[PDB]
Amino acid sequence: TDMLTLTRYVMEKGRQAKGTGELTQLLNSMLTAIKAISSAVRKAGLAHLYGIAGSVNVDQVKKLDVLSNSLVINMLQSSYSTCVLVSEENKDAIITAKEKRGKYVVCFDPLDGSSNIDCLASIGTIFAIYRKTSDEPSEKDALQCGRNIVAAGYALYGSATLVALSTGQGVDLFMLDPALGEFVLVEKDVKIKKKGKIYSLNEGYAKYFDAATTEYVQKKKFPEDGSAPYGARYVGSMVADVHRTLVYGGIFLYPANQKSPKGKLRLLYECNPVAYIIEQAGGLATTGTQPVLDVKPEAIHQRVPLILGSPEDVQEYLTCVQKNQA
Amino acid sequence: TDMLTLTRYVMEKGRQAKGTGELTQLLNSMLTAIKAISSAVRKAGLAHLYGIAGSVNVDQVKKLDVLSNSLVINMLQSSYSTCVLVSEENKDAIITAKEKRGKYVVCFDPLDGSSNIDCLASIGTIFAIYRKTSDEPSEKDALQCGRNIVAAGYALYGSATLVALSTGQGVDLFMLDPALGEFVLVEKDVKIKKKGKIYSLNEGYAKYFDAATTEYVQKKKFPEDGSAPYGARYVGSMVADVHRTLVYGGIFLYPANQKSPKGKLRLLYECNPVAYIIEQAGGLATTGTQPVLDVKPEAIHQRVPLILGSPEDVQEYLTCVQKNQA
Amino acid sequence: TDMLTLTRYVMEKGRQAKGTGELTQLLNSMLTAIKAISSAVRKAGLAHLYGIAGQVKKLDVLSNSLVINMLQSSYSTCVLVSEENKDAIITAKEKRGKYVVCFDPLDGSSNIDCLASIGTIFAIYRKTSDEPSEKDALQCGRNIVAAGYALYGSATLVALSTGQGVDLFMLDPALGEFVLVEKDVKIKKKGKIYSLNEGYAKYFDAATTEYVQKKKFPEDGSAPYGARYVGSMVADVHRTLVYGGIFLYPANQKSPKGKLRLLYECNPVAYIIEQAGGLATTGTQPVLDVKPEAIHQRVPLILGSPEDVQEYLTCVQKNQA
Amino acid sequence: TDMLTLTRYVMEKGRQAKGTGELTQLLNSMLTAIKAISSAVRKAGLAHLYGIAGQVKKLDVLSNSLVINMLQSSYSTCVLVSEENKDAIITAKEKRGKYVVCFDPLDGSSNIDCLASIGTIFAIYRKTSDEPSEKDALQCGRNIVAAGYALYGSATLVALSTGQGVDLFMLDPALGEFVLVEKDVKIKKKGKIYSLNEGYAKYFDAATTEYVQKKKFPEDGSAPYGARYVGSMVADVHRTLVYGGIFLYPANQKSPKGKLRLLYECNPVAYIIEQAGGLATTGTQPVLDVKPEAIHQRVPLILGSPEDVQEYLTCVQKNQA
Ligand SMILES: Nc1ncnc2c1ncn2[C@@H]1O[C@H](COP(=O)(O)O)[C@@H](O)[C@H]1O
Ligand SMILES: Nc1ncnc2c1ncn2[C@@H]1O[C@H](COP(=O)(O)O)[C@@H](O)[C@H]1O
Ligand SMILES: Nc1ncnc2c1ncn2[C@@H]1O[C@H](COP(=O)(O)O)[C@@H](O)[C@H]1O
Ligand SMILES: Nc1ncnc2c1ncn2[C@@H]1O[C@H](COP(=O)(O)O)[C@@H](O)[C@H]1O
Repeated sequence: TDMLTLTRYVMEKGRQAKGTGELTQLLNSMLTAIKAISSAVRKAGLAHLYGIAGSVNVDQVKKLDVLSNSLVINMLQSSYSTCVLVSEENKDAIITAKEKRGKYVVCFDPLDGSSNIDCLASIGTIFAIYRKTSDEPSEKDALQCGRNIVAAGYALYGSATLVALSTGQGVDLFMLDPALGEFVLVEKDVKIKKKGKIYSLNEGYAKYFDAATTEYVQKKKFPEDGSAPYGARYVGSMVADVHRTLVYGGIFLYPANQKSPKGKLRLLYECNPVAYIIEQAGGLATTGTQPVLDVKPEAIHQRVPLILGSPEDVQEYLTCVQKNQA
Repeated sequence: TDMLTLTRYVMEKGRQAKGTGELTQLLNSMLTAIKAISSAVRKAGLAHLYGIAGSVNVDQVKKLDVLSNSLVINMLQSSYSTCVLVSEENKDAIITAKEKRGKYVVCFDPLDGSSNIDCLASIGTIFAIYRKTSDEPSEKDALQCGRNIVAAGYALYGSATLVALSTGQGVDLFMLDPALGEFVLVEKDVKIKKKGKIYSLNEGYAKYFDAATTEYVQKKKFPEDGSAPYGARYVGSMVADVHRTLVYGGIFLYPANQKSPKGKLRLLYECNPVAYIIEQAGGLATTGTQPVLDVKPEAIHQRVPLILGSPEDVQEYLTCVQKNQA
Repeated sequence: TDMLTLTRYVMEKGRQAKGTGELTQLLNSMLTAIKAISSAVRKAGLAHLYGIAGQVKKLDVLSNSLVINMLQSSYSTCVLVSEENKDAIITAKEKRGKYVVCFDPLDGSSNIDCLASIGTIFAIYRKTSDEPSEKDALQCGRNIVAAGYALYGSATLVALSTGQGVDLFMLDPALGEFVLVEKDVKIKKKGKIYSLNEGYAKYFDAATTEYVQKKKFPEDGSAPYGARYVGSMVADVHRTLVYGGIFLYPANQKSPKGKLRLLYECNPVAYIIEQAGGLATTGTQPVLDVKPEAIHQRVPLILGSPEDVQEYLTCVQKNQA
Repeated sequence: TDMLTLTRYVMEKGRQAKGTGELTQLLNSMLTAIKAISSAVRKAGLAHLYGIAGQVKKLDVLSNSLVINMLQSSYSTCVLVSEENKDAIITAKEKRGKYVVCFDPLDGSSNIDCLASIGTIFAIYRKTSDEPSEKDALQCGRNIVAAGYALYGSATLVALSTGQGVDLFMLDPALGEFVLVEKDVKIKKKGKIYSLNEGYAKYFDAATTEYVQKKKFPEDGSAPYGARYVGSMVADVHRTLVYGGIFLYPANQKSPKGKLRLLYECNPVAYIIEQAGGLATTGTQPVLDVKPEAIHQRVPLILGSPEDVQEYLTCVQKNQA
């Protein structure tokens, strides 16, 4: 719009929706936590850890995970908009104190890729928000199909910090201006290319691939249609790879394999949110046998296979799947 | 040391070397340009481009390349330490005005990976410094073998901003604390693992690989020794992939292939600097037929094949090479 | 209370007010302008001005353009008055909302060179009436819906009131958000600091002369008051709020109407100081009861702890004839 | 001149001086402390203090620890005197170098609450002699090798002299480097602003009373001087440098030795103002000629444009008997 900033944009979307402001507050809270995480990821205050004032305290990765988790939980609970939270970092669902209870359920991965931090890989934060439809709040309120998402997004802490957000009317991209302290709208209603020229998976699991994955990858490298082989990219940090898929097209895959027969990536707070973003941008996201968003979750840390991206590429993959299962 | 900051560390290394301060000034200048580039890469002032004060000006990639190039050139020339500069962004060598001429030659890539910027991939800045040994300065002073490097390094603008620097006594790592505006020493005398478990190349050129590359990659995925296959990673941004190789071990490759018979990566300002860092950290860097640092440059934008990393992995690759050439 | 950030706090107050979001958006817009201004004032990007890649007037103009743009693009405004513009700015019809904003985008900027604390001051009115015009900005201060100031001092602070007291927020530049640091601040009943430019002593009226005399030479055995005068209105007004005492820029022979501007300096700070339980007077009338005649009108200003202002007013009334 | 950044500028001056790098490292250490302090003063990380993840005394202590640590770890120092420490701090023998540094790490911090401009002040001496001790910090100001101040105002600025005039640098927080903004600054011969706390009028000596009278009521038909008093020494001293005039904290009946501290407030600013072509006096003696008796000794301070200080001194000499 003319709204420029994420704060004004979200407020205005909430006015158009005729919201009571409960979701707008939840979204403000999440975005504030994301700003705080960006600052920490970029290492503001590092000199103090290394003894600049005479005090040396040097698991850094574990600390940043705890801090990022603590930022998101405290910001969300203090919004007065939540009843249940599921975090990648916590074994059990976290039930909001009765005094601060609202309507919404949030599933999130506060710092995805933090294992990679030591090599300074792009990392990110992923979230999905549901309405508690349902008696007293419990983990069951977080076990809703991805079709029920009200809002979802991710933050990528890369060369710059970016947020992808959808509330159901397409995908909008915002970049953090650190001099201002605000996210700025840079692309409205982003759409993925119908077909790409990049494929993204860990080919070190080639020995463990099903026949479908083997066939598909072989055709990316050795096409049978006279075209140039696809380029390969795999950062190993899910948000970086998914975001590149969104902006450049192509396909990203973490399929089941012999060692991970149900996949690796987590349904509630990795795969559902990114599937929603990708579908909202005109792409496809599949387990290989059904849309990610149609999977009925059985457990809050359930794993699923994930294949997503440009619709023509995901279709070509699904073709290999059907053919090799027949 | 106790030096804590890069500024004090470099000064003190220059006092121990008994330098006149000319190289210390050159290094201060480069690091200042790197700080300025980090700020721009992270998008400080973006809101002003998008019309916050009423003024909208929205090729952004080309601009950031020009700015990064302009930062490095002006900072280096104004140091009074340089006579010749070679930049990735300029066709010809840039000869320093006589009034500002010093002793050193600098080869640099001011913003490597900038093509990827739109997907927020990690990007970096790479440099190598030589002494003009040699009549009037010309591009010939930049055509020295990598064995003649006096200092070299890279900046990685990733989840945080980091500098790897060597002046010939090993590799030291520094992280930018943005709240302070200084680089902080985080690891002194870093050494690469003797053997890793990650291989990093673009397997989309598989159709174009020589027999050696094909054999090596097949053995990473299908080992013949009872071990687990290697993991694959390839960001497609050279500094990100090289830095991960340094900190985690393994191998990174951009070999010659049918479409790029001399390689893709540039000898003077990509491959020489990273080969020097990697060798200073106890690794190996080869063209496949000789050490990168022994290649005698013929032209300032010459390409070379590059294979580098943990010594046992690079040896295993060189074995495939020798065997398949025999 | 739990809300922590100014964005959440303002939003929650709007929800409590049962607002449509129009004022909330306007406040969000102003606060974004203020963050942009703080960054420029602290000199972000200065190295680029000094040729790394090969003016007080410019910063005045930038700050003015920041505020005008953010406010117009809120869709919440119909009329703006700026210190920097001769005439009122009437918002394009497509972007029109119901609020009128009077502001000084960078107060104190003539003294930028000495790095003195400087600030941004604003007051918001609901338009009453009829096609928009200057007259819509000529409401008395009693009609203010919201007002506040940003001080760019050792840290950046905002003081804001929407009619329920004064709240103080500090910018955390690492987060890029204002954090609530004090709720419902109250000025001391009586302070121990007086603040005016005594370099105009030669031109003071008798009441002012008498009052300053009493501060330095008290007759009741109390310690004399300390003196402070930064010469930057927001810094002096803010110090008076937090420490107490009195701030004065009265009329003098050389400035017979006073110096400070009613619409976008005096009314806003008066509103804050009264919301905090202080007094704000021209020496004739409460500031907030002055009926404005012109958009750049000047008035005298005496404000602060109520007991100190009442003393001043006793001196004025006494010397009247 | 071409050097742009303070780090390059200081390094180049050390190369011109044919230094071994010891002083350069010390300056680098101090400037790093100052950047760390500016960031804390602007309240980076405040949201974490207010519970986002679930004190003026603390900032005094942090600033003090920043400076002590950076200076000790330079390997350039043998003795430090801080405003914050009773006793001199003797550097561990392993880290000892030849310089003695007297500093106020956060001057003005008692008034942090009102967000007043505040600063950091330092002076550096070469040790003369013999095992290190307090006595090594009791050199007169004439022996200063380098001195300066950081002002944390609307922007962060450093004023530095190493004996060749005064240079001014501004922090670009986007780059994290100080940028040269003025070389070899010279104070005006005569200014138009006087700066003191006239709340002590009741306790002034006759010379001070007479002088202030002349500023407000000149007898030669000139306009009276304007008054400014921030109450923060670095802000008032810096304004006097850039705009001219006079700054006074003389002895009075209540503070008979004066208030400001010789080693780490008065000597450093005197050194800067004299290097800029101004005067700095106790009213008895130039500050820089005072032979210090004790590390926390107090002295009167009058400084600024030379023509204005000489007028003050004429008033002092005149009223002596
Ligand atoms: N800021 C917003 N942006 C987009 N949709 C919104 C917003 N606020 C509310 N909505 C929609 O309105 C519904 C109810 O809002 P609420 O009353 O805030 O719970 C949400 O569940 C959304 O579907
Ligand atoms: N800051 C430094 N760190 C490491 N080595 C240095 C430094 N300064 C100088 N040297 C070494 O001393 C040589 C001459 O220094 P220069 O007189 O500064 O040209 C360099 O070419 C280096 O080999
Ligand atoms: N964010 C807010 N904080 C405090 N009061 C508000 C807020 N928003 C609205 N109000 C009150 O409700 C009125 C109507 O708001 P609006 O419907 O946005 O024009 C305003 O003029 C205020 O008096
Ligand atoms: N960075 C510098 N800037 C200006 N003068 C300096 C600098 N470094 C050293 N000097 C002068 O040379 C002397 C010796 O320096 P040093 O050898 O480092 O102790 C100092 O006491 C100064 O008078």
